[PDB]
Parts: sequence; C-alpha cells; structure tokens
Amino acid sequence: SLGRGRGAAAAILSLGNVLNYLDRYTVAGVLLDIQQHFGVKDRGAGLLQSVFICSFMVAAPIFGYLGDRFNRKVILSCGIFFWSAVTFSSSFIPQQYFWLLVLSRGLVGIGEASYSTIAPTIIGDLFTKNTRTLMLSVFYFAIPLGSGLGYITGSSVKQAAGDWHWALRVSPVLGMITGTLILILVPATRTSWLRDMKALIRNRSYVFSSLATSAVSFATGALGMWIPLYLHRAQVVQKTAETCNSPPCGAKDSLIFGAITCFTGFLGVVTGAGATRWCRLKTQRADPLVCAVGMLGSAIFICLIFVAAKSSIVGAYICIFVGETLLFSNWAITADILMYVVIPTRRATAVALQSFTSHLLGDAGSPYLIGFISDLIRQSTKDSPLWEFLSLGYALMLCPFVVVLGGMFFLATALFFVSDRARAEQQVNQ
Ligand SMILES: CCCCCCCCCCc1ccc(-c2noc(CCCN)n2)cc1
Repeated sequence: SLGRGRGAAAAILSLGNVLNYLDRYTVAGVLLDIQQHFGVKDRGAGLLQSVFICSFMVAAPIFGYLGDRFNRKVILSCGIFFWSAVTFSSSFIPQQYFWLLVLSRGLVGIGEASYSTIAPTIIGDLFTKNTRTLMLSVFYFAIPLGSGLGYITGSSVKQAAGDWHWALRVSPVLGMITGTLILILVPATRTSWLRDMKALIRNRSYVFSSLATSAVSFATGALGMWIPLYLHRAQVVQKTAETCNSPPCGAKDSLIFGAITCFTGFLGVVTGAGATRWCRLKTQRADPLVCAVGMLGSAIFICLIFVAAKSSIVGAYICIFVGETLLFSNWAITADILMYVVIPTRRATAVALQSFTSHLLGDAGSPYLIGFISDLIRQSTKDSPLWEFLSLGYALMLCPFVVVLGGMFFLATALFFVSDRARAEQQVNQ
C-alpha cells in the first residue's frame, strides 16, 4: 500500500546489517594491538571470537522464539541499542582486567544474534515474490561488504587516532542513530520437534551437507580471524633482514585484506552461480559436484599461500583472492541443496538445525583451536619473531585439511543427492 516507507525500512535494515558485521569484525581487524597491550598470548586471542560465536549460537533460537511470539520492532531496537552500549563500554576496560572484554564480547554476540534472527522475518514479510527476493538479496549483500568495512574502519581509526581504543569508539554512535531510525520509520509487524529430529537423522545427504557447511565454517572462521596477524608476522620476519628499516605497519595489510574480501564475496557467488548454471545441463547432481571442485581448489590455494608467503607477499594476496573466491562459491548452492532435499513442512526447522550444527563444529572453537595449537608449538621451541611466523603458519596449516574433508563430504552427498531428491519429490504432492 505504501512504497516509500517499505523502501526506507529496507534501507535502514541493510544499514543495520552493515553496522552489525562491521562491529563483528572490527576486533578481528585490530587484534594485534589488543594482544600487545593486554599482554596475552594466542589462546585468549582465539578465546575472544570463540566466546562470541558460542554466545551467538546459544542465543539465536531463543531470540527467534521471542520474535515470533512477541513484537519484533521493539525487540530489534532493544538489541541494537544493547550491543551498541556494550561495544561503547568495552573500550573503557582497563588493562589489568581481561575477562571484562570477553563478557563484553558475549553480550555483543547476544545482541547481534537477536538482530540477525529477527530482521529477515520482517524484511520478507513486508514484500512478496520477486520484490521480496530482490530485497533479501540486497539485505544479504551486507555480509561481504560489512566484513570489509569492519576491517577498513578498524585499521583506519587505529592509524588516525594512534590508539586502538578508538576502534570501538566510532561505531556506537551510528548504532544509536540506527536504533532511532529503525524505531521511527519501520512499520510494526516449533511443532513436533521429536518427529523432525527422527526424520532428519535419517537424511544422509542432509547430514553430509551439514558436515560440509561445518567444514566451510571452520575454514572461514579460522582464516578471517587469524590471517591479518599471520600476514603481519610474515612481514616483520621478512623485514628482519631485507632493509632493516622498512615499515612493517599493520595499517597496510588489513585494508588490503578487507578490500579483497569485499571483492571475493560477490565474485565467488557470481562464479558459483555461473558454474552451476553451466553444469546443470550435463548432469543432475551438478551442484554438489561444483561445490566439491570449489572446495578442492580452495584447499589447493590455501595450501600454497602458507608456502608462498615466506618469500613474496603479492603471491599470498592473489592466492587468498582465489582461495576465498572458490570457498564462497558454494554459499547459495548449499541453501539450494537444502531447499531441494528437505520436505517443505519441516523446511524452516531443518534450516535452523543446520545453523546450530554449523556453529558447533565450525567456528565455535576453531580460532581457539588454532591459538591452542600455535601456543603448543611455541612452548616446544624458542621464542623469536621467526618462530612466531613458523608457529602460526604450522598452526594454520590445519584449514586445508578440514577443507579436504568438506570436499569429500560434498562428494558423498553428491552420490545420494539424486535418490534423496527423488524421495522428496515422491513424498510431496502425494
Ligand atoms: C572473512 C569474511 C567472512 C564473511 C562470511 C561470514 C558468514 C556468516 C553467516 C553465514 C551465511 C552466509 C551466506 C548466506 C547466503 N548467501 O546467499 C544466500 C541465498 C541467496 C539466493 N539467491 N544465503 C547465509 C548465511
């Protein structure tokens, strides 16, 4: 009935999503200064993101529940105000205390989980059909954009202000403004869990696809959480004796990584769509096959980046470009597979299930696992920047391995995709 209001609501929701991801990844951008100032080792650095993801995983379903039974717009505004306040207050934590930052991360994760679980429901309720899917697409466009802007803002504010605290002191004002706008312009708005559990435990292609998504989450969490620090360590190790005065400044690598991520999000989605469209003419199980090929390519390039980074950095940058492109090529394809195999009646429930699983074996403790392994290698050898480099590299060498199992699981679901799709088709429509 009204177009301007719906358009403004979509715009403010998309801006809120951008802000959400920016606040999510600013800490990953600025972790080096935090680690240096607080005097902690890689264990706590991983623990930050691990606690964030754990809080998000725990708090998503209850927030969704409160969303469908109670009012959504007020809950959305309360959540954005909550994580904005916690983010602003986190910058004032003194050096002598560390667990304060971790609990602040947990509260921020709670707020972001509320926002992420709530907003798609209203953004899809407002519109319908082609308009709805276009609006959902422009909504989800915020992820590769949001992560990149988070890296960019963290690095830029660190470089300009000269102290890392201000990295958390530029976003909350935008958060409060976005809360006021979402309150002003936006118009106001399970069953048989046991049976769905029992039915879905027997869907083998569903299980294999969920495991593949878990492996992808593991890889992307570890990479997007640890790569800038590894690059900085490599740069300083090269600078040990290449010039003896070359700037090892960290404000030149995080920006490049952020811009690269913004590019590869869209690039990988586009190339995955093109590849699946091309390959659907040959066979019927082309989607898991192209997912598996993308996983194999990503594993290959993630293998050679950790070797190329020893000598040349531009080689590492192009390798990571190709790696994240081929890694993100399967985003929409996984959801398409899930849409195709699962019966409509439990469909939504199934989706939620996958999220839970993808947040348990994926990025729940993956950054902490990498930190733990790097620390274990550290204590067994000497302490030196060169050994910092090799220890972090050896710890991070675990990602292509799990990517290889992800590709194998996509092959496994490829074998049974046709049979499961046929069974789903026969069951529906009677
Ligand atoms: C280092 C930067 C890492 C940045 C990635 C962080 C991922 C966290 C959230 C997980 C996630 C991702 C993508 C999608 C999705 N994309 O498209 C569609 C359907 C479109 C139909 N035409 N669904 C859903 C959920």
